[PDB]
Amino acid sequence: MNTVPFTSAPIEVTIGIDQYSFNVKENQPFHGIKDIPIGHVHVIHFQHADNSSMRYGYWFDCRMGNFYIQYDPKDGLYKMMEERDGAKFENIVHNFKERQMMVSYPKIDEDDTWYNLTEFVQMDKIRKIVRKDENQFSYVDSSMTTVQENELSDPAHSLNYTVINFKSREAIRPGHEMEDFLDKSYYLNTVMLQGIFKNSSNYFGELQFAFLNAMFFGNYGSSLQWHAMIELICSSATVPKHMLDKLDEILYYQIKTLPEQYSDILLNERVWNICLYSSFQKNSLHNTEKIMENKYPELL
Amino acid sequence: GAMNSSNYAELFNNDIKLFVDDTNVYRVTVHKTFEGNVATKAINGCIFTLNPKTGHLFLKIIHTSVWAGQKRLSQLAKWKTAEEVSALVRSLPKEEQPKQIIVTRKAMLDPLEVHMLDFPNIAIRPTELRLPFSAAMSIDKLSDVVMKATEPQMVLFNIYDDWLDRISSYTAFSRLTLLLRALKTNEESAKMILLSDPTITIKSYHLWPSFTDEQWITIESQMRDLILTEYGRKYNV
Repeated sequence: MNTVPFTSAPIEVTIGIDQYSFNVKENQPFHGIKDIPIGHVHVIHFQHADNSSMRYGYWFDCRMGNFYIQYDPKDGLYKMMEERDGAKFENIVHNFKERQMMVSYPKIDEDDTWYNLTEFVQMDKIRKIVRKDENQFSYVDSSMTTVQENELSDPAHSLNYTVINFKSREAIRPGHEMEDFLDKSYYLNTVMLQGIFKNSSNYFGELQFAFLNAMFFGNYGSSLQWHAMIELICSSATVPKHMLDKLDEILYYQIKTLPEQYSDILLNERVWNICLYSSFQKNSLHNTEKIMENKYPELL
Repeated sequence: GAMNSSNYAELFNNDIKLFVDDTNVYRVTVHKTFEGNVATKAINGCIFTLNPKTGHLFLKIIHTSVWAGQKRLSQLAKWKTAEEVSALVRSLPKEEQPKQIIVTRKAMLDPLEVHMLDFPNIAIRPTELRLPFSAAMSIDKLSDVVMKATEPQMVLFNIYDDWLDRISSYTAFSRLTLLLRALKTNEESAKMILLSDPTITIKSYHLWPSFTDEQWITIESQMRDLILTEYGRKYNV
């Protein structure tokens, strides 16, 4: 179990950690989150009471170092930082626990929700999408754009998602024009799986990261990346059976965790109807189909 | 973006562009079998690729052989049209290649776009106009050459004949679509109109009779009247 202390809470903010979140009052003595499971990635995130725009937060992994949160007044936001002085850090953590000013990562032992949400997510892949290699954790917010978005401006703040385009030379072998746009197996299996991702788990991890960024920051380009990666699979006639049964689980838990009021901006009607009812894979997403109908019948 | 009555006069500026019409690509007859089930027989069809500014037509004949052993033919028709339009674009010198291709039918966009990946700077556009180029097979010489073909073949025509010698593109195109709109709504009548007077002939290298300027006015008036008469009949107005 790892801890992420907070130097202070100067401003009123709703803090999130993974799928949990708490209201913290202006200069409430709050000094961090404890009992955080080692072994997956996590994300701590923030929404100021004054600016309900720009949610923002930090992806991280306690195995990679000791991290804490300190409010910066020049920049006006909560910043993640690494303490390199091991002893100095355990010293602060132990004191604040004794003073009991920290909240406990509140995991019901039955709940695999975060693990399901994050099964394939690895920090090392995240830092290739949020290039900022002087930190071991990765910053993201509502307004950050993706690389594909930037082609169609500032590249330090780019989400460097893998670029998928159904109408590109990459996806379409000359001479198999009609074949490959109706059946994307080539693009998925050779170009993307074997070529760029190497294995299905990196693919899934990016898929799942993109979904969480959309969910937690309403990052619109992330929502786009998430749908394209679902779309590519559903639009492939030939997919490894294990990937299909893993995708069905992945989407079940993404659909299950979504806040109910946000189904309208976060779910692309066309892709979903294509995946569940039109595509090759209409029949291979049985749990995802059941949860969608019984929870969001309208969108279909 | 889309092509409509706002941006109608872009058709006649000096930007090379082509219309593509796919309606006559896959043509069938429908007939009963001996067992009484329905079955279709295909006939020769054609891609209708037309430079509205100049009248150059690139009539790409589609031979029924193309379909041999193929399923989902109506879908394949769009992919072939796009395949053949691309090859036509490649066969043309760069300075003759179009800057825009306008498809008469929205279903043609993705196939054409996909087949034109190699030409990113050529824009593929839908249109909201209701153009009558499906009536291209009511033009006798055009339907003949389509019907008589034994193998895939391209035939080049000027669909304005020699009109540009005396009128502008805009007007040429308005005549062309007026005539085809009449051919579409009541073919028999429109053809009666055009051929009634046996002393006005069709030059061997032309498609329409050699009407004088005066006669073209009478014809256009009669084609107009035809078209309003058939609309009244269609809707009882």
